Amino acid sequence: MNIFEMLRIDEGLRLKIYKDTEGYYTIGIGHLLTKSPSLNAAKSELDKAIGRNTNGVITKDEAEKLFNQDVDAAVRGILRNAKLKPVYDSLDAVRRAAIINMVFQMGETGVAGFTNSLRMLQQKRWDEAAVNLAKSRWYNQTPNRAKRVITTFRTGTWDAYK
Ligand SMILES: [Cl-]
Ligand SMILES: [Cl-]
Repeated sequence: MNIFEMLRIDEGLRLKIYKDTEGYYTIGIGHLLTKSPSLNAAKSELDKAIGRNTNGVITKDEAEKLFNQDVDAAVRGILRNAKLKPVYDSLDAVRRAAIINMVFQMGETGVAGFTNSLRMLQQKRWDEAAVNLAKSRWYNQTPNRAKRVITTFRTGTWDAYK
């Protein structure tokens, strides 16, 4: 298992514009298009992102391409972030995947906002961090996915995904 297969399980794959759990226009593997309510604003962003007139539909290859950019940007954002970098640096490879997953879903700002949990992860207090991570809107809104990520942090194995 690796970051790519992990996120592909959590986000799924859709070739036509859809609405995410929050109601925002998305496509492919969890690629947010816009928070705007306009389907037209969404198609416009889509065509801008792909470099062609898509009419709201893309191919598997195009979806995978957006996905490769997004994971890359996720990793680079963590490494540039003064709050995240130290945490990331301190973790083992499995747990690094867990924080990349959070960033991909909620953005760097969001994760950087989990101050207490980040401090607990850095100190390697696994059980305590898992408990604090669960007291969040994130956990309440997408409990099945949050549980998987949390278990990954608690155990340091890919069990939740097997
Ligand atoms: Cl883009
Ligand atoms: Cl969920």
